[PDB]
Amino acid sequence: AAKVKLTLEQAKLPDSQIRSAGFQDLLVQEQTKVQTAQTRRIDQEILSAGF
Amino acid sequence: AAKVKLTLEQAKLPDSQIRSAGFQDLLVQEQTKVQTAQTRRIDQEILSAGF
Repeated sequence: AAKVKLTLEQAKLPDSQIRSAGFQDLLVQEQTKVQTAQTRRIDQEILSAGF
Repeated sequence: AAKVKLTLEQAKLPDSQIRSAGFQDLLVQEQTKVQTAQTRRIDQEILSAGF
């Protein structure tokens, strides 16, 4: 029965919690980082052209 | 039955969630980083030529 409770808790919390949190965080951070990288590339190109 | 629920949750969340999120994030970040590296190389070459 103790082992059963181990299984119950591990199934309930870890899988779904990690899925939701990791998916949302990774997607948002990846989109923001891609946009920031594009903006930095544009700014570096502008500075190089001015130079 | 508890073990069954463990299996169900682990299969449903982890595989598909990791697949989608990692694929999208890695592809976007890699493309942005490649573009930024190319732009930085161009800017460094311009600065070196000016020097």
